[PDB]
Amino acid sequence: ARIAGVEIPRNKRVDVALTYIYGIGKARAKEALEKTGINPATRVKDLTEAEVVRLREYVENTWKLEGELRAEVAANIKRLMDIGCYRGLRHRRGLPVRGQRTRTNARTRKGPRKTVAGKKKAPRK
Amino acid sequence: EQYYGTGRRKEAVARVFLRPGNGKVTVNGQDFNEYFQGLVRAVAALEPLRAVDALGRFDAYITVRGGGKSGQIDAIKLGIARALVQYNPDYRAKLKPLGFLTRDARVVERKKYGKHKARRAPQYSKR
Amino acid sequence: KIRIKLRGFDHKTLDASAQKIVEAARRSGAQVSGPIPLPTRVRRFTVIRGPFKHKDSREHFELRTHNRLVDIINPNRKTIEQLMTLDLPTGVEIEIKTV
Amino acid sequence: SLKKGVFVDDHLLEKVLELNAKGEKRLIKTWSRRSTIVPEMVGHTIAVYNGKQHVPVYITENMVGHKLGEFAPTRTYRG
Amino acid sequence: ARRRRAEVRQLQPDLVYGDVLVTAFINKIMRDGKKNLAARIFYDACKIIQEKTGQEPLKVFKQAVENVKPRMEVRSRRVGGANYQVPMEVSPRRQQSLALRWLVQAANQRPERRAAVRIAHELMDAAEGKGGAVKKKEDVERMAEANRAYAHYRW
Amino acid sequence: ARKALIEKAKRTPKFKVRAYTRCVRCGRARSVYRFFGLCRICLRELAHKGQLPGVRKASW
RNA sequence: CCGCCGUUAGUUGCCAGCGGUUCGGCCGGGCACUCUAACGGGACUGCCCGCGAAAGCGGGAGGAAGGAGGGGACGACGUCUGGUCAGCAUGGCCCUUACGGCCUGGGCGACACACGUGCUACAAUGCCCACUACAAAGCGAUGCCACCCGGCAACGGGGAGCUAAUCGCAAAAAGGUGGGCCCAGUUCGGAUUGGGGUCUGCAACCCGACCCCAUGAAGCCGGAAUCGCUAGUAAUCGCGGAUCAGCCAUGC
Repeated sequence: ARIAGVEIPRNKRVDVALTYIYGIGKARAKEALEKTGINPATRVKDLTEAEVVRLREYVENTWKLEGELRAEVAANIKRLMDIGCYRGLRHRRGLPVRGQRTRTNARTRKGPRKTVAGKKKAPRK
Repeated sequence: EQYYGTGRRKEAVARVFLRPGNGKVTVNGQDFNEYFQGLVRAVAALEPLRAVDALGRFDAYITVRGGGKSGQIDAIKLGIARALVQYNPDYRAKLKPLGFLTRDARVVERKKYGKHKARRAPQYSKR
Repeated sequence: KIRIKLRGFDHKTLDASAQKIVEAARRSGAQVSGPIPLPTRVRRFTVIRGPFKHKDSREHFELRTHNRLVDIINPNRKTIEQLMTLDLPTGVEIEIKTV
Repeated sequence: SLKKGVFVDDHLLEKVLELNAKGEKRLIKTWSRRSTIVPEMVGHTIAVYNGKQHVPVYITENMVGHKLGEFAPTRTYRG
Repeated sequence: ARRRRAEVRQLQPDLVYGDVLVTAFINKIMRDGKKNLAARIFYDACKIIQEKTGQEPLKVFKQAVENVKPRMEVRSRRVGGANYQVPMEVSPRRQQSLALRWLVQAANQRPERRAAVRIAHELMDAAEGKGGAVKKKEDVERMAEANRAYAHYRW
Repeated sequence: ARKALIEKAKRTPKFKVRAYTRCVRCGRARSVYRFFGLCRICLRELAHKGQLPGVRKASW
C-alpha cells in the first residue's frame, strides 16, 4: 500500500500509521483522516481502496512531502550559503544559528566532543 | 440533638457535625464513596464508629475545607473521634489508649535558604 | 452603616485604636459592632547577610500590615463629632467610608 | 518582529530615494545595520558598520526582507 | 548512631486487613511517594491470586515471605588492611524487610509488562519457591555457609 | 564611569526602556529593590540601623 | 511560626438553626463552626511503679502536648594578613582637554576541548486525549484583568468588577474516573532543523520570549568514582513573590 515515497505503514491504527510518514506529523495526519473520510481509531488493517487512495490524493494535491520538502530546506540553506550570513556562516562552521552556546554544548551539530589535550589548567588545585 | 466535634490535620480542617439516625454519613455535598474514590484510607477514617461496632446509628454531617483528599480524611477522623467523646465521654475511656485524639505534626518546612526542601542540599563538590 | 478600616504596622497600638473608638462610640450613641480583626497582609522580603558573593547567608524581613474594621449602627452627633475629631495615630492609617 | 509591518529606518530611505533621482555614484555609506534589507535599495555597495569598520556587502535578491547587519560578520575568528 | 540505639517507628496498621506486613510490602512496591497507586496494583494482584489459587491472600503472602526470610547472611569486619566476609545471623526485622525488597526486585527482573502481573506472579511462585528472590535467598545462605570459616570471626 | 551614570537616568532619555533603578542611599542599579528605591546592601543597612518602618527582623 | 483549650470580635463561614428562593450563602437571619488575630493559660519527670547514691533509665497513664514536642531567627572568646577599594565610605599613589564625559555601533552569548551546579530524559507504577476532585502562600490602580468576540493557537477589538478575607491573577498538579498505544529509537525522549505567525520594545542580526505546522539526533538507565537525605525528612507533583519593556528563570 505505497502512498508517497514507497511508504507503507502496515498494521497500526491509521493515525499513527500515516504519522510514520515524513511530511506528516500528528496534525497533517489526523487532518487527512478527516478530509478523506477514514476512521482515526479503525486500524490500517481492514482498509479499503477509495478512502486510502483518496487519503493519498489529500497528501499530494494539498501539500508536499519528502524529496522536494527537504530540497526546499537545502536550497534555502543555499540562500544562507549564497551571501555568507551568520546563518550560512555557521551553517558552514558546523554551528547553530541561535548564537546561544558555542562554548560548551551544541554537540548535536558537530559530532562527539573530540578532546583537545587538556592544555594543562591554571592554579586550580 | 447535636453531637459535634472538631477535626484538623496537616493544615486542613473539618467541621464535624454528628446527629443521630441511621449512622449513614455524607460530607461536603457529594456521596462519601465517590468524593474519595482514591485513597484506601477512606473507610479507615471511619474507624471510631467501628471501634464500638456502632457504624450505623449516629448521623454525621461534615464540612471539610483545605489540605487534600487525604488531609480531609484526617480531619474527618479527628472530628468523628471528638464528637462521640462529647455526647458520651464514656467512650473516651477506651479511645485514648487507642489513640483517637493525638492531632498531628507534618509541615513542608520553611525552605532553608541555601538548601532545597529545607533539608535537600545541593551536590557537594569539595573538588 | 459606618465602614471604618484601620491599617497598621504596630499591631499593639493599632488594636488599641480599634477598641477605644468602640467605647466612646457605644457610649456617645448606640451599638458599635466589635472592632473585628482582618487578615494582617504581610509583604515578604529577603536578602543576603552581606556584600561579597555569598549565595547562602541571608536575612528575611517583611511588612506586617494589620487590618481593622469597626462598624457602628445609625450614627449620632456626639459620636461623629468627637470620634472624627480626637485621635493620635502618630502614623497609623485611618480610612472610613459610607458603604 | 513587527507583526503587522516590517521594521526599517529612514536614513536609508531618504538616501536611496535621492540617488534614484538620477542613478549616480556607485557608493553609499550607511552606519545602521539593525535595518531590514529592502529591494528598492537596488543593492550596490551598501557599506555597513561591523564593530571595527565599515565593510561593503553586495545585495540583490535572496536577502529580500531579512536583516542587513547579518552579512556583516562581526564575530571575528573561526572554528 | 553513637550515643543512641535509635527508634523503630510503627508502620501503617493496614487499612485493608490490618496487617503491618501488607503495608510494608505496599511501601516497597510504592514508588515516588504515591502509596495508593502501587498498593492498588498489589490488591489487584491479590484478588487475581484468589481467583486463581485456592488459599486466601494473607496465606500466599506468608508462604512467600517465609519462603524467603533469610537468617544467616554476610557482612564485614576489620583486619589491618583486609576484609572479613562475616557470616552472621540477621535480626528478624531486617531479614523480613530485605526479603520483602527481594520480592519487589524479583518483580523487577521479570520480562513482565504490567505491574500487578509481576507482583502476583512472584507471590505465587515464591509461595512456591520458583523465583530469583529465593534463589538469592539461598545464595546469601551460600555466602553465609561458605564464609562460615569466619564463624566466630564476627565483628 | 559612576557619577555621570546616575545622572544619565536621573533625567529620563528618549525611550522608556532606557531607565534603570538607583540606590539613592548607596548609588547603584544592581538588585535595587524598587519598592524601596534601595539596593540590597543599602536595604539591609537601613532596616538594620532601625531607620525603616513597617519591616521586622522576620522570624516566620 | 506551628500543633489543645479558652475571653474579646463577626461583611471570612454558614439551615449548623429558621423563612423563602433566580434553590446557585442566592434573597432575609444568625456567631453556633471554620476562619481571622489578638490577650493568657497548658508540661514540670508534675503523677504512678521498678532500678541508680544522686544525675538519669525502664514501664504505664492522665493529655491536643512527653521526657529538648517539631521548626525559625539566634551564632562567643578567637583564628584565618579569608572575601570585598566594581555597592559605600576610605589612608595613599595616580590621568586631568585624558585613565575624565556623551553618542552610535560591537562584545560581555566567540569555539578544535575540559569542568561544577542543573532541566529533561531514555519509558507501561508509563506516554496520550476526555470528566471530576482537595491545595497553601504570595500578588494586582495608570496595574489585576474574569466576559462575548476575531484568531486552532501566540494574542489581539469592544468590554465588568477592583485602593482587595468581598474584584481578578487561577486551571494546582499528581489523585481519581473513561477511552487509545502494546514493548517498539515506540503516540518513548524532544535535541536539533525549515516555510511561515504573535508580543514587548525606537530597535529582537549578532542577541528576545512565545505560536504554528513539516523535521524528528543522541538516549536501551551511566566504569573509576562520587552526592543527597533520619519523618511528613527523602522521592514525586504543582503553585506564587522578589527584580523586571521584555526575557534567556531549567536560577533563587
